[PDB]
Amino acid sequence: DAEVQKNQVLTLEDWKEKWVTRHISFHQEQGHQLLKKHLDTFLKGQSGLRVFFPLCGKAIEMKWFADRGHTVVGVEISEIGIREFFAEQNLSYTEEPLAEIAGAKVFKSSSGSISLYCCSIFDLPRANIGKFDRIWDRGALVAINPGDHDRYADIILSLLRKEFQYLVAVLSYDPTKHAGPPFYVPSAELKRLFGTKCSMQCLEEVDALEERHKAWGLDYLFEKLYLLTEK
Ligand SMILES: Nc1ncnc2c1ncn2[C@@H]1O[C@H](CSCC[C@H](N)C(=O)O)[C@@H](O)[C@H]1O
Repeated sequence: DAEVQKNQVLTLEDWKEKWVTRHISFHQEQGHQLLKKHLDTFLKGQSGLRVFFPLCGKAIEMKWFADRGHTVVGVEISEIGIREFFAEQNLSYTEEPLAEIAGAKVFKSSSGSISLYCCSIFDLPRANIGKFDRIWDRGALVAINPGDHDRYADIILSLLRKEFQYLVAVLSYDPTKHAGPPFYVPSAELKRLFGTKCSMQCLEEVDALEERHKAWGLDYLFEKLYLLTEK
């Protein structure tokens, strides 16, 4: 089952086109769901955290963290999605080109609490963005092409400070029922990618089977939230 979607891809241009065409869906209404349920364990009572959001889209959580005094950085290939974030969140921003990455740009809120890099996550190393106390990964790992898991994991690990908390959600479903994204990422895969370098705790497993998965054609859907910290 783990290899069923192994050769399935969406390309960077495919993702940009989903945004252009409005063929992208955001079923996230109050933010996420198990978002706030575990925010306290994630923050571990600290202030002024530097928090990275891979494949951030226009995630409202980025504004929640910024509102609370944390420094937020996101990466998102779609310029359209990034601009929608600032619009939806009613925030002004600047645009600057990225020297190290052809055609790339960074969009930053006017007082700097949110910086959204418009480029591929795989190009981020060249942008010299430093490291992070926290990484928030909802939808990102499960959006990555299965073939690119190791490349993604390596980048994630390279962006972590020595002490960190990395919150990552994965989805369990029958991979023969649905060609991703989101892709099927079993616990075994999360372990393969991060277990050498991170301690792993399952915080919660919930039954996520609902409405729109009627045309997805799924008999079951579980989402598991994991908290990864230094070994
Ligand atoms: N390699 C890549 N680098 C940067 N962004 C990517 C990417 N591959 C996909 N994306 C973007 O990643 C997002 C994946 S969908 C998840 C969006 C967000 N994490 C949320 O839950 O709200 C899309 O907005 C897509 O345009």
